[PDB]
Amino acid sequence: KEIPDVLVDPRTMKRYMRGRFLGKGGFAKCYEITDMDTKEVFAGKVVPKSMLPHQKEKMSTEIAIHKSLDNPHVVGFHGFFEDDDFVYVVLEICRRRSLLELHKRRKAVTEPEARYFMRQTIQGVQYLHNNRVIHRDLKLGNLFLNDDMDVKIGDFGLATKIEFDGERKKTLCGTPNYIAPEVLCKKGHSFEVDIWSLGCILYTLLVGKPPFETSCLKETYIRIKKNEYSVPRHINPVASALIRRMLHADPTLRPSVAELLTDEFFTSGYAPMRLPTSCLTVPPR
Ligand SMILES: Nc1ncnc2c1ncn2[C@@H]1O[C@H](COP(=O)(O)OP(=O)(O)O)[C@@H](O)[C@H]1O
Repeated sequence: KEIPDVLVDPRTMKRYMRGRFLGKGGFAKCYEITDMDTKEVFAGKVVPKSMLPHQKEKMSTEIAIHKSLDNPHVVGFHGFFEDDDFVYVVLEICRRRSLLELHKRRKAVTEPEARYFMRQTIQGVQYLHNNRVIHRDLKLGNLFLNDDMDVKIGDFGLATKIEFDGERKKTLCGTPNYIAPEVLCKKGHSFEVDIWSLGCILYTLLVGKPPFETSCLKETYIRIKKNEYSVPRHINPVASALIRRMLHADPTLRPSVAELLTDEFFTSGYAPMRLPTSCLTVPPR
């Protein structure tokens, strides 16, 4: 099979010129796409129908969740369509890869950087929770970056919208390093699983590795359910205090999203409003 050079849909009847390769992942291949008449640039997720009513239901709910979203810290959803072979998701273009690639090249980042990255990310998470959306898959590889180094939360493939007040979800899903203990135990979970994952993100940024990172997958899960981790003594007491709270065994003792923004960690030290593109490879001066 070969993905068409011009992407056309029955609905909008727009044409997208398939350009440069951006990356691949969970049964999807992303390309830089340009509307041939207005010259607007987007990211086009192209997924084969051979990869797909069981898997097709999990994608159609992702689209429905992502479509209803509009926020400066969330990857913009600009439309979806399918021909006879491929499903085309049209997204906001994020040319600065993800926070995972920054992490691999940089290792532990500086304190002001984590303030910037976490703040923008939490502002996105707050928006999601205000609209009753639980992401459930928050990690460095899902926090995308644009040319201005703005964080863009993406991939809502494991996301869920809640309707009634005290709904508790039961699906066991996520990424090993970031999955909340209540999700592994399958007892039931809600909004505070995103706070846990955020705590894993903050730890990883300041320390240089995930808190429950192990060579064995089975061990990692045991560490999480037993709440077995340690923040190194070299980390600022304020940041470690916040990390300990976000990674609490009891979901009800974790800070709310609103409580995160007004934390001492975000109000004490230097918090830059902008980060240069040099942060992708070297520490900022
Ligand atoms: N909105 C986007 N803008 C630019 N590139 C993207 C975007 N979303 C995904 N990509 C590219 O696709 C790769 C994997 O992304 P991911 O979202 O994990 O794939 P999937 O859509 O299968 O979940 C990344 O390396 C990234 O370069």
